[PDB]
Amino acid sequence: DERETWSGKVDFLLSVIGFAVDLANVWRFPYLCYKNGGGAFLVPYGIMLAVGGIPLFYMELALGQHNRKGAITCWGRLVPLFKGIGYAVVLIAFYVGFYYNVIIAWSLRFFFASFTNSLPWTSCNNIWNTPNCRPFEVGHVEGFQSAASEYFNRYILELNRSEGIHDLGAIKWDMALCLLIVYLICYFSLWKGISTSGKVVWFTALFPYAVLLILLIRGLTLPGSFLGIQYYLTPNFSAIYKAEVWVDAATQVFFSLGPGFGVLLAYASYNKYHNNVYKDALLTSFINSATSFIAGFVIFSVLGYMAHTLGVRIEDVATEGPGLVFVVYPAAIATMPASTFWALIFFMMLATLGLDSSFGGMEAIITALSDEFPKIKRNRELFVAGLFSLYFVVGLASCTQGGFYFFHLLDRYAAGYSILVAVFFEAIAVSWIYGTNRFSEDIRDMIGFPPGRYWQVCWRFVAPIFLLFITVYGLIGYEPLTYADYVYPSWANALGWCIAGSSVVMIPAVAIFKLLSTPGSLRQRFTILTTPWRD
Amino acid sequence: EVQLVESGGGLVKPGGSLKLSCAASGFTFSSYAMSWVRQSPEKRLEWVAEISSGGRYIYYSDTVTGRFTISRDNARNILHLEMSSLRSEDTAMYYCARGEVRQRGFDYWGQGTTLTVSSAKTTAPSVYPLAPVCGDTTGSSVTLGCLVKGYFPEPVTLTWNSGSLSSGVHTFPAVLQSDLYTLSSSVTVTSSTWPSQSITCNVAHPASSTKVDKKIEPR
Amino acid sequence: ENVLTQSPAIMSTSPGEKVTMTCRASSSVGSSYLHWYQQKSGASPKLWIYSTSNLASGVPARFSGSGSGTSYSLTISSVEAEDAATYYCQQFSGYPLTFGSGTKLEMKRADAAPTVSIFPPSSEQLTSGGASVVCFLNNFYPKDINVKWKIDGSERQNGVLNSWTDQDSKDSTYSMSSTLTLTKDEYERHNSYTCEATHKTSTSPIVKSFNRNE
Ligand SMILES: CC(C)CCC[C@@H](C)[C@H]1CC[C@H]2[C@@H]3CC=C4C[C@@H](OC(=O)CCC(=O)O)CC[C@]4(C)[C@H]3CC[C@]12C
Ligand SMILES: CC(C)CCC[C@@H](C)[C@H]1CC[C@H]2[C@@H]3CC=C4C[C@@H](O)CC[C@]4(C)[C@H]3CC[C@]12C
Ligand SMILES: OC[C@H]1O[C@H](O[C@H]2[C@H](O)[C@@H](O)[C@H](O)O[C@@H]2CO)[C@H](O)[C@@H](O)[C@@H]1O
Ligand SMILES: OC[C@H]1O[C@H](O[C@H]2[C@H](O)[C@@H](O)[C@H](O)O[C@@H]2CO)[C@H](O)[C@@H](O)[C@@H]1O
Ligand SMILES: OC[C@H]1O[C@H](O[C@H]2[C@H](O)[C@@H](O)[C@H](O)O[C@@H]2CO)[C@H](O)[C@@H](O)[C@@H]1O
Ligand SMILES: OC[C@H]1O[C@H](O[C@H]2[C@H](O)[C@@H](O)[C@H](O)O[C@@H]2CO)[C@H](O)[C@@H](O)[C@@H]1O
Ligand SMILES: OC[C@H]1O[C@H](O[C@H]2[C@H](O)[C@@H](O)[C@H](O)O[C@@H]2CO)[C@H](O)[C@@H](O)[C@@H]1O
Ligand SMILES: *[C@@H]1O[C@H](CO)[C@@H](O)[C@H](O)[C@H]1NC(C)=O
Ligand SMILES: NCCc1ccc(Cl)c(Cl)c1
Ligand SMILES: [Cl-]
Ligand code: NA
Ligand code: NA
Repeated sequence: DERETWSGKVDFLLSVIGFAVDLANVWRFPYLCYKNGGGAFLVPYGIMLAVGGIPLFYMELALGQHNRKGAITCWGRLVPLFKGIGYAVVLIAFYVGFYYNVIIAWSLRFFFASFTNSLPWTSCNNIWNTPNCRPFEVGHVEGFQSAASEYFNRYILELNRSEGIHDLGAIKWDMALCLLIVYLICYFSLWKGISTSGKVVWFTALFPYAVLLILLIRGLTLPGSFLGIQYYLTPNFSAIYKAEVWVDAATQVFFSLGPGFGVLLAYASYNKYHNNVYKDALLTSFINSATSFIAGFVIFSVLGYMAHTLGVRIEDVATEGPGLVFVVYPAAIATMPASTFWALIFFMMLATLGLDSSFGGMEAIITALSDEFPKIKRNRELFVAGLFSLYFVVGLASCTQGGFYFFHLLDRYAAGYSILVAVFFEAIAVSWIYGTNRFSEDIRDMIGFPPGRYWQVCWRFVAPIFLLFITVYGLIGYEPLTYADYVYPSWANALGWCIAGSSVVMIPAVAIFKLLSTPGSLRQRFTILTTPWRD
Repeated sequence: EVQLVESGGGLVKPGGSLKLSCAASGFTFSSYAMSWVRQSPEKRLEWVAEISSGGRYIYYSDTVTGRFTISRDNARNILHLEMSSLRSEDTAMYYCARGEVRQRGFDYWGQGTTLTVSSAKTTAPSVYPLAPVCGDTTGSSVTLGCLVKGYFPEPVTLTWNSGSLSSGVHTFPAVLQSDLYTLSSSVTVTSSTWPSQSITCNVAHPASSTKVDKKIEPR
Repeated sequence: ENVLTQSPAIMSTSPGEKVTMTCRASSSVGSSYLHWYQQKSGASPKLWIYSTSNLASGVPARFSGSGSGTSYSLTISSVEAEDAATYYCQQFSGYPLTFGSGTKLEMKRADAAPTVSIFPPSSEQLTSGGASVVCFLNNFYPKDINVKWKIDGSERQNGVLNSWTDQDSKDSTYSMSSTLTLTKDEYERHNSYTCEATHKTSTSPIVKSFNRNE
């Protein structure tokens, strides 16, 4: 009955804001708008965000605060038949932690390499360079990289020394040190729990916005900056016709708000019962999407600068993922005056963008396991020590020469499209089995008023329909995993499916398990599993 | 039978203008449409323009449109491309091809002529000998070298002993770094041959009118 | 513009194996208007396949092609060393005419350790004020190779020009030329320079070191 709460109201907000706002905001959303025809993409993004994204974001924060327990125990007390959901959601966050923290490590590694006036990714005359090295951005592919590309590929990653995922090669110990530093930072933040964790996010969540503002001014102060904003927000509305633009908006809206990781469930579990979640859900949702929209200008203002002064096609300078932040953007930074300054804050922003996001992922596992196993709660300092040790040791695979191939595998299979089916079951379990009326009755007792029928319609009908169908059309367009000119072996693709499925299969797994464990008639055993804690 | 030879081309400064010619023989020239295809230093093929058999139908790429003018002379069997306001991205090797039947593609291409557009200016290459470290290595084979450094523009002609021995010779392609080309070469031969015989590095850079033949002394 | 993307970009193949390269267009292309070109290194392109199917004159029957719309492919039944080249698909359906990205076909052989040779700066260069150390790595497979430059126990990255060769028409191995450039001053301040071969053929780097003592 006695459970610790955030030492302040802002601790929870910045913790959720920090977790919600990640590299994905800078990476994809700006790029998505470019490919999808600008502000016209806001429509499918906004539509899917409104019906699908927010209501589910609202649902977890509501469920977390009301049931006052971790992700696993929360679904156990809600729908004991579906308690497998709590396991599926948590071990997904367990997988992500493996491949995600390396991004923060790359941020630090570039940050460490960022002390000099002469940036190593500027010209082609170094040793790691090849005769095919070009100044900025030819193509590509194929065969001719850039100074920023070859520096990242042939030195930092040294992926050129690996022939695929089957050969990891030697372990880079400068990355191992960086990865260690990353897990160390994650460790002392979650060391004492949300006590320290609450006031740590005051930096990691807020800091990126400081650098965002600086790079926004510096970005729009450059020649051809307005030209990049054109490729960004230019409103071609014919893009709404395509089927993939809706699944991207959906998958982006879901991955951006981060429901289904059990993080919102954990974070909200430390909230006070009568605290207003609906207000926090709305505010947090906006700040995240707003940060993306803002970041869109920051990227393309610089991208436009390259397509004017640097003499390159905007086609080749527009990219998502680590390629943008670790290659293209630094390439543009290297040319402009006081380059060493922009590089430092940029990479530091990348690290502070991933850290507070990783915090939620870790806390989702810790809080979920702590409520399930009291032996962990008292020993928590020792528990999180071993967990991160597992992450680091296994994460050493990410620090190998072929480490990126390992990264791209989890970036693909580890968590995606499972969150959809995982969140799909969350909505159905709440709206149907547990019921909407009983859930709205809970929110009434908490914030003082029941959710508008608009929210109830999304939970019961819209979300599951806009999930189940979009999650299906993603399976139709499925490509066997390939990176660049490299094509992953058939066995590698299978290993990823096990990872993606190991969670989702927990739904029927614990369902059938607890179903045959309970003494009684089949229909009675069903009723036993559909009843909440005191009900 | 059919033969196509591209002429002209060379170093031009940005904004400058130049025209290239293509000599045609072995077929009736007025009966075939011709086109200009260029290949960048990154080795990607890009179609430039196409002229009809009578020259009454012209097509250009959006890149070179209005800057380049493709002409035709059916009397002397010559194909022309007249450029203007050239830019650094116009640098490539231009090919003359036909081009008559759209369903069968281009069935004949020429040797090609190279066009280089840069603000840089011609400079003669400096050839240096590569002599192995004193004493030390004794083996069945030995490797010499010739370093051609700081020249522009391409190409250069490097041969060993006037092209006597082409076996065991690796001539590395030049690499442009800050408006300067650097080209080296390696030659491996038996220790009984050298230095019991004369081994020289022949380098030719017609652009600067530079002809340099130099032997490799163990000194 | 109608873009043609070819994959794979680079392809290694053992003689006798079959290979297939794909060409996909952004806009639909008539099967009659798409063609393939083979270009040998340092030579002019040649018409290979026209109308997506029919082979040009001189092309062996080992070559074939198919596909329609936005999808096309070239296939070699039994690959030979003479078939190593870069292949370009193209569409004449509409202007402007556009070549594909191209597929580079390289032969694959048994792994060979590089033969490394280091050379000191020429005396005629040292009089010019510059000094450049050259290092050769010859006849090895595969092509990817890495080189440190050490003027001392320490490593020097800056001011280095690497040059890879093309595939040898005989032994199918490769060669690299690494040049470390220094001033006649900076070079004479230190004595022992070290080169290296870091390759798949060995766990240990192949080292070649010379001193100014001799
Ligand atoms: C920042 C930019 C780039 C994107 C922002 C998108 C928003 C303008 C859209 C997406 C989600 C929308 C919201 C989704 C849910 C509701 C339904 C509706 O809520 C109610 O029924 C009343 C609330 C209650 O008291 O229960 C009022 C509009 C609102 C807040 C929408 C207002 C407009 C929103 C915020
Ligand atoms: C877009 C860029 C250029 C400007 C962003 C400015 C930053 C500082 C803004 C944007 C969103 C804002 C936050 C959103 C709302 C809250 C909740 C409040 O209880 C504490 C302050 C806090 C956390 C705000 C602090 C200031 C804030 C972080
Ligand atoms: O390798 C040793 C450390 O420095 C590396 O390279 C840095 C360093 O300053 C120096 O080698 C040279 O100046 O290049 C860069 C930036 O200046 C890398 O940072 C890491 O290997 C090590 O931190
Ligand atoms: O590190 C010394 C300062 O210059 C560095 O870059 C130079 C420097 O001479 C040295 O580190 C090494 O040689 O790399 C380059 C070229 O010499 C960096 O700018 C910073 O570390 C310092 O400002
Ligand atoms: O790949 C980068 C190079 O160093 C790495 O780490 C080791 C390596 O054993 C070697 O460089 C040197 O002896 O120690 C460093 C760490 O101090 C890689 O392991 C090496 O393969 C590379 O040479
Ligand atoms: O099957 C892959 C092989 O290499 C991997 O990486 C290891 C391995 O021990 C070996 O290649 C090399 O000596 O060390 C690297 C890591 O440093 C696998 O782990 C090995 O099982 C295989 O030999
Ligand atoms: O296609 C579903 C599989 O990949 C997805 O990841 C990406 C990827 O770009 C592509 O497969 C498709 O467009 O879906 C998203 C982007 O929309 C899923 O995330 C994976 O879980 C699936 O294995
Ligand atoms: C780096 O050097 C350049 C060229 O001298 C100069 O313009 C720039 O201000 C310097 N940057 C820093 C951070 O010192
Ligand atoms: N991209 C925000 C969602 C997210 C980010 C990081 C992690 Cl580690 C997790 Cl579990 C979830
Ligand atoms: Cl977003
Ligand atoms: Na996000
Ligand atoms: Na974050």
